[PDB]
Amino acid sequence: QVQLQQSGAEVVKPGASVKLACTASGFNIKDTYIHWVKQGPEQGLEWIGRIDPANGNTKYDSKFQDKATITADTSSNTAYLHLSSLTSEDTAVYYCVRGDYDYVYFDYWGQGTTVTVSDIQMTQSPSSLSASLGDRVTISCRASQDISNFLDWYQQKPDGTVKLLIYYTSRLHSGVPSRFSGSGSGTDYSLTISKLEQEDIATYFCQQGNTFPPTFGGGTKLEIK
Repeated sequence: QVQLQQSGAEVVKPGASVKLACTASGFNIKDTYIHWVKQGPEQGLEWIGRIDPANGNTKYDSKFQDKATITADTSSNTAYLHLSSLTSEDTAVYYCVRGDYDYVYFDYWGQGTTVTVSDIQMTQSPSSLSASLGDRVTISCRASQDISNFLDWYQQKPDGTVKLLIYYTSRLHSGVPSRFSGSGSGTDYSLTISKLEQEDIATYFCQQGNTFPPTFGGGTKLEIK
């Protein structure tokens, strides 16, 4: 089955560089697009860039064009993120992710590599909430411009696991229970969990996949009390 096994954490000094790795298994990275996503305390989830491993063609968010270099090796089925002249600002978790339709959606995520150094705006509401077992909760997001239903939802568990929940506003990813549903159009979208279970404790993120570069909302942390 699909795996994205990411390299171990890096602890480095300011001004150093690092090269993170992710070894895929159960599929060939030549058959998809491999992306890298930064999760830092300061800016949340930010798409860094991607590579088409079949031809090595890369694209980047301009914010990272001097910081990040993405490469891939089809033989070893491994993708890489090189980060140059590191600073405190680069301290983050770096996710390697796949998406066979580029950034329309990110259907599988690695576990994230910690690095410790010693444009459509998406907004989500609420930023956090506490609910009870069996409750119904609705989380919303607003895009700064019309994204024509190209809106995805991700669930990040406390252990760092990130999964695709819903894509294209309302389509459930494989294995996602019926309790999750999505709605909206234009700029305004929502995710509803109809009967909350204890396993739903997570941070929920939206993403638009319509407009280069893909951008994420700030997250909604759901707790159960």
